[PDB]
Amino acid sequence: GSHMKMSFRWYGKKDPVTLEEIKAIPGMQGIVTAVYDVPVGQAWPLENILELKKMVEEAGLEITVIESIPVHEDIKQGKPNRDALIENYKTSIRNVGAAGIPVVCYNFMPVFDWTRSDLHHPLPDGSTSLAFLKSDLAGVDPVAIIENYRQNISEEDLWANLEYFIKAILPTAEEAGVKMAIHPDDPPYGIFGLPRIITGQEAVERFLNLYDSEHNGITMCVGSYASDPKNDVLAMTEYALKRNRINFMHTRNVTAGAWGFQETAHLSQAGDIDMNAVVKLLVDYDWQGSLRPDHGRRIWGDQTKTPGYGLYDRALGATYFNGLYEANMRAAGKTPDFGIKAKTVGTKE
Amino acid sequence: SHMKMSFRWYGKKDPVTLEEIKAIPGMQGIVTAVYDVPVGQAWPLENILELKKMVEEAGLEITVIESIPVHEDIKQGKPNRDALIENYKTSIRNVGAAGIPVVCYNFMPVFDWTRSDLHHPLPDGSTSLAFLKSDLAGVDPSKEEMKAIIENYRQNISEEDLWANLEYFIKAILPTAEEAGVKMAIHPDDPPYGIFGLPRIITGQEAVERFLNLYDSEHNGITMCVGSYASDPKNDVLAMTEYALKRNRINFMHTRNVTAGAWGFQETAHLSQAGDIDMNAVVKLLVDYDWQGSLRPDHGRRIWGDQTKTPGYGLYDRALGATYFNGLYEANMRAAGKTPDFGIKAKTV
Ligand SMILES: O=C(O)[C@@H](O)[C@@H](O)[C@H](O)[C@H](O)CO
Ligand SMILES: [Mn+2]
Ligand SMILES: [Mn+2]
Repeated sequence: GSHMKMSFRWYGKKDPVTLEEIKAIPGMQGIVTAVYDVPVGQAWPLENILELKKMVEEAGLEITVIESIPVHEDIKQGKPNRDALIENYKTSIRNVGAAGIPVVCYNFMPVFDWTRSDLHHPLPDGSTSLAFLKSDLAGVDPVAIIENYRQNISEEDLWANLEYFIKAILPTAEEAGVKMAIHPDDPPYGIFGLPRIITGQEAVERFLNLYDSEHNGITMCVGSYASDPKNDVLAMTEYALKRNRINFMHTRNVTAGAWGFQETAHLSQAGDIDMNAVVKLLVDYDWQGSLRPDHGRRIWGDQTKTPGYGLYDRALGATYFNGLYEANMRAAGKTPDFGIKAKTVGTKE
Repeated sequence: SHMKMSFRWYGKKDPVTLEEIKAIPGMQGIVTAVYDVPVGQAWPLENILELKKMVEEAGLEITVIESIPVHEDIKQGKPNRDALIENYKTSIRNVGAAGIPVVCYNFMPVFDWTRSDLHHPLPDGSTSLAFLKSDLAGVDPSKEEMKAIIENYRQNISEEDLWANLEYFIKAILPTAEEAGVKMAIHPDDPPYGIFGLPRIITGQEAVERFLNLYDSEHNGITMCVGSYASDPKNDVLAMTEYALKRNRINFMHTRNVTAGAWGFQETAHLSQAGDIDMNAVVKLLVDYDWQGSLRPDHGRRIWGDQTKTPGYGLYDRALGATYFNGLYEANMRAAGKTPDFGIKAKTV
């Protein structure tokens, strides 16, 4: 049965938005966060991880996803030395497994985690948001590694590098107790001369096939994949569900076609994704994991300076998904849960 | 078959801007009222346009006038009523001369609402309005004029008397409302039982039935505030909601979540498993019965440093409700065979 834990990303002590605040989003169960005091490829110690946990539980919550142990460019290049970095990932995994966290989320995106033309792009309703102006500055160098990718590393070269990678980490992930969740390349296509392999359905099916385990899975970022219209999320979500290989939902909305993409409000009809259908699937498949609103719009006074990661609209997403999940569960002859235990503190009957 | 997603606005003085109100996903209509005429007087169209001009420029549309206050001299049956009904006449007529289809209101002695506590702590760390019966036992409620108005209702105004004065007032203003467009929507009393020796008569199913019948006509209806009525456990809001949908008698939906008992009542997150109301059912009914009016997530908790000192009118949890309802509607619409719809026109500028 669907134990779908609603979640929020939180960057720790240094976040604009606080734990207490997140706590006040009704239905909110999980925290999604990362150890930030240790260089990429370098290995997370148990104590950085136990210090996040200690805090998160202190504010009546639990870390459901560790979002991103950063995958070092050397591994992404497949340079001779990677085994060194790779082992640090194993210690990271292990120690996550040692803090009682079920799911680590990563990406094998060379150089560019995301590409964003406009951080302040207007929208019909008056909000600004993130968009991908396919024309604007794009198709031009963003002023060593890049030319290595540009020149030698092919998609299949990157594929094999990735095969290498996860073939080395999994038996570890399996003994730690941690399911791996690859986050699609964002945008779901190669640009800037660099390769992006993790592009859609066939990519997932080769990916999933690299190591055949529930521990080896995807973070179904339905908004990322979908921002190239060539790929189709419902059947993509559906497929992974079918095979039992989603260990993390991101669930944000974005609008697109052959012109490029813009991020928008979460609500099904402010963009190309029918979000109802996405979750209705999570219902029918009794799916079990954490979904985050993930990215919002800047609305109201949101002084959150960092890009798409302010509290307000993200929280708006979340109760919208609460409403979606609430609904379909009953509609399914089921009873949805949000981890709520007390209604009151100090009356009841 | 479409419910318009609405939100209440206290006029020019509202610390919550229309831009912020416009910022909510799927938000459409505006719920507001005049503030510059003393009480039982006229409402010049000019005052209502001076507020409608401010609004449709900002993207929004008056879908209800939330409250022209019926004078006490009216409810009290005092002789001087006819003139103060003559000025409630104009109000009624002038409003329907500005496209606005619905006017909400109440017939409640002495106070529009009561609460023992304007900041009661909830389990998720936030604070919401509450009526704790016991904390308000040891209270004796112009000022002398109050000590006078209260004394009258206590001694010489029975329940039947208050029904009396409601009918006289109702068969007065109903023609005024039908010759204007305006559909009339009564707010149940809050709490939906008598307190401080004072009578209430808009309390439950039994009473809704008598009300409708006072004047059998579609522009003679109610505001279905599931929250007010569910503060009393003996009430069954699901059946109440259905009953009135059948008679075409719901002219506006408030949609607020409470928890309750013999102890009294506390307000909570709009989400169902936080309080005592199965919200999904209530919107489901709204979808089974092709309901055409507008719904307002009512009151919200005091979340996220929100510095609004007004009952439950802050922006955030009021807005978090909105989007929860956005989810529940849509989600249900698609299980029915219906296509939802919000304020959505152009996904992108
Ligand atoms: O039933 C109630 O008390 C609510 O509908 C409030 O909207 C009320 O009318 C006041 O405006 C809240 O202070
Ligand atoms: Mn994402
Ligand atoms: Mn109300």
